Amino acid sequence: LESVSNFLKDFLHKDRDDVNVEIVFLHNISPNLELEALFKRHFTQVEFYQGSVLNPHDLARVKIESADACLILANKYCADPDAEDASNIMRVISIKNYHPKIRIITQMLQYHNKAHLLNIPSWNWKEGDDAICLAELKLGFIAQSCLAQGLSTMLANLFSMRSFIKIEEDTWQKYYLEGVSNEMYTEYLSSAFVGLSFPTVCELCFVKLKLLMIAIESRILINPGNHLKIQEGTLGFFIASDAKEVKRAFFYCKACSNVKKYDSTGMFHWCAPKEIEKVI
Amino acid sequence: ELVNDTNVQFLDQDDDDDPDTELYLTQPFACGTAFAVSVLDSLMSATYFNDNILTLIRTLVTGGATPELEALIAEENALRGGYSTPQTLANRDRCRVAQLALLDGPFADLGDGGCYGDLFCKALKTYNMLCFGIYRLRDAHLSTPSQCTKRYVITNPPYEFELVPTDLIFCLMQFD
Amino acid sequence: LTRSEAAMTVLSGHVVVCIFGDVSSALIGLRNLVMPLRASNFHYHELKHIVFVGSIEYLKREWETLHNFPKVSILPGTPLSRADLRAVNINLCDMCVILSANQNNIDDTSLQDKECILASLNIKSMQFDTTGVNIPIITELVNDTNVQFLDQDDDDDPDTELYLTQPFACGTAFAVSVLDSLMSATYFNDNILTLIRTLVTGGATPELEALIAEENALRGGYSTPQTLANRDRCRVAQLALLDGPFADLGDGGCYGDLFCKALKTYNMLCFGIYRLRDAHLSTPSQCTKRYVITNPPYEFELVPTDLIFCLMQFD
Ligand SMILES: [Ca+2]
Ligand SMILES: [Ca+2]
Ligand SMILES: [Ca+2]
Repeated sequence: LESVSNFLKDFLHKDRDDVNVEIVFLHNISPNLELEALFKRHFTQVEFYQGSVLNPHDLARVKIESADACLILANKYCADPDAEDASNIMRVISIKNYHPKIRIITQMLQYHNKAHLLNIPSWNWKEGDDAICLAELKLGFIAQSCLAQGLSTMLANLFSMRSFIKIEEDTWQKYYLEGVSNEMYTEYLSSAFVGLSFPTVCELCFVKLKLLMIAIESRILINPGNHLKIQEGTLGFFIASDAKEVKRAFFYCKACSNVKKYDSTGMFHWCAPKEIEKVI
Repeated sequence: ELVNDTNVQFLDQDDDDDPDTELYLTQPFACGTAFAVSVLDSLMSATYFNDNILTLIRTLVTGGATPELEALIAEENALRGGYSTPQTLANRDRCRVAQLALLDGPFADLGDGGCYGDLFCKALKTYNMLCFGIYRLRDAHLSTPSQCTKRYVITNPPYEFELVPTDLIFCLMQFD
Repeated sequence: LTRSEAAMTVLSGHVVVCIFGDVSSALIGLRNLVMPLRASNFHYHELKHIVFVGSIEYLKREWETLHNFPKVSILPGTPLSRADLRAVNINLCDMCVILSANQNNIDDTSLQDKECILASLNIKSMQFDTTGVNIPIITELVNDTNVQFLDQDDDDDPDTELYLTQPFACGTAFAVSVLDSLMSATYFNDNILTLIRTLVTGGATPELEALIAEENALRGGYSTPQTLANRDRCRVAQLALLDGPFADLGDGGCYGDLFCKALKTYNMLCFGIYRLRDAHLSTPSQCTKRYVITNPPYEFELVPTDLIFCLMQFD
């Protein structure tokens, strides 16, 4: 109940789409008590099958060869995080051993274990396989909040699917819920924007068609400088109330040196390894 | 960091508590003083429907680590330092997230009841700032003064939105 | 050794023994791995160097069982870290052996073999200035069903007996359960256990059992003509059929003729071949994996790429 409820209420959200998906859970332990009530509430697009994802007959029972993706959820409160991650990598290799082409999304408790996931020969993030590392993202949201307090709650609100709740009173919740109503979305930039510089198209999309644009695919660039200009076929990252509002980012024409200071890549600062007695 | 998100009710005493309330509605979460791993549960669904989201969030949050760093750390398990070069230095030229006080010289001219859209447009053209929200004092809309210094988060305000002089601006700013 | 010392210590043709283990874990019994590799059957230049990679806290409380053997080394580390395996030149070894002491401390059929499977995948997936998939590995499995996760270019079904599976047929997986049938085999014929022990242990005889029973350590002695006479016994070997004396017949020729000439000229008594998994197929393939043919019939056909299992005399 504690692992799937927050997931279901966002996957099956009222504002999501006209077409449904998912419907398949499998787990070795039966859904006792309240969990089954939660399945009843969603019975028209949720089904549970008792089984273990290590057994290829159970993978056949839930028709893995036909699934769009497989989602692996972690025991966030386990006594041995590396045991959980090794277990979930065992689940990943079971699934990939059964079927090369299924897309996999998995929760990882500790960062270093993500390396193991890359050893599997049929895994490729270029095709949308990826791992959500909870320690990495938790401590990162906190770290960015040390630079700008409140940023963790901003980022956390950009994923969860939320409507615009209207509030008639003047309390802080009114303005807050207005801000909560949007999500991070993405769309390909209309050819009308090609050949000219990123700040100008941010200004255009914000002013004229009310979209806030954060980043572009020059692999993945947040807020790139005025020297950089839009190539054809580029993908933009937008903050917006609903996905349908972002499509006018496409449907548009004229509508109206001797010392080591850094890591080997230059991405992070670095220094020689200190004994702990030097820093205590 | 909270292990159990219901315990959020004990962090503040000048607020209203009810255990049926979702965490995101509560005052210490809206202010960004509480965080719980459960708010990442919906990142599963968000990542299924759009694989680009996890990419953006990782580059925005990790400091910008790319697959080359993942490979280097996977091989060596420690961050290996290196001598600087023009390409090494080129990798520094990316944006960092920042908070700006609206009382500062370049923007106090407009943090007087003025317009968030105008602030966005001038900061974008003159400094490439791309400010994406404000951090607003919890009582600043009230007519009475207050001693409360607590602030809460407004993401992507509309163009016409009104700027009180005490506000803080979330923004992305270039290297120098 | 530390990783820098190992990296400058040029190792090749060696044996790397990756051990998952812990201060409190059950003792593996590593003397029995080292002794067959230290039979007087080999010349001192012929002995393969042995490197243990693992917890020194585990290895310390076993060292006194094997400290009387030459060409043995320890790297304190983990089989899961690329840096350690690069330091011990994993791409140049003759064998990588993967073992776990932690077989009994948790029972869930998944949790029994996690580390060994991850280690084998970690080695396979490496790159060297070749990829690591060509490295010879043998993995001990606690639960034989987990064999299905060791290879990905094969067909899996849990109802399959272990001996039918590809990594077992290739000799890259081993499980204690394959010794269950040694009970029955020994009941019906007491000579089998005798032969297998002399073939497998390095040839230990009851005098060694008595000496070890009394002293619990292998006591060294000064050499004599009789001491040296005990060296003149056969050792098991693999021969590449591309070698000068036999490439004349490894061209589509006859296994029986190969047997007969190698037996008369060298007393070789070759008892099987190790055949590339795709060598019967018409198309070329990049797969270097081999599987075992025991006692082929006289008329059996010899492809030039084959390896010969044989027994060869001392010199
Ligand atoms: Ca939202
Ligand atoms: Ca309270
Ligand atoms: Ca397999």
